[PDB]
Amino acid sequence: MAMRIYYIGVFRSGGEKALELSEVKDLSQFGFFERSSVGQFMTFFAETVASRTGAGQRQSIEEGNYIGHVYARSEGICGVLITDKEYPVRPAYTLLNKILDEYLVAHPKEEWADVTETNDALKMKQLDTYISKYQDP
Repeated sequence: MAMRIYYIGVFRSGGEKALELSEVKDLSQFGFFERSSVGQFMTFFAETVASRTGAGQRQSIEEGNYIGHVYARSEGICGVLITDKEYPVRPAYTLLNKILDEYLVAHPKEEWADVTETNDALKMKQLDTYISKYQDP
């Protein structure tokens, strides 16, 4: 029923492991008490599936009751959506392509290709909106 999106993030596919450049979550579905551990899980889960994903590869990893939709583009970045196990796939993949197309336009490669960490100029504000908007397709 309630097909939610708990996380959306953009990573830079690197060697060691992907670097999260911009992220947003929606933990309003959990208790105020555990929104700390749940958040931590999301971050770790997102990074884990971003590092596992090769360039030009799209996959959906199942972890418990969540699903990590991830797509690593050739240009070097990788999008990750952590939604409910039964969140509609097609809509999910369409959002990843939207986020990735827009991010690649907004932040040229030289802005994040060689950064040890992320910064404000590498953040994507539209996410704040996309995570709420695309809830329950």
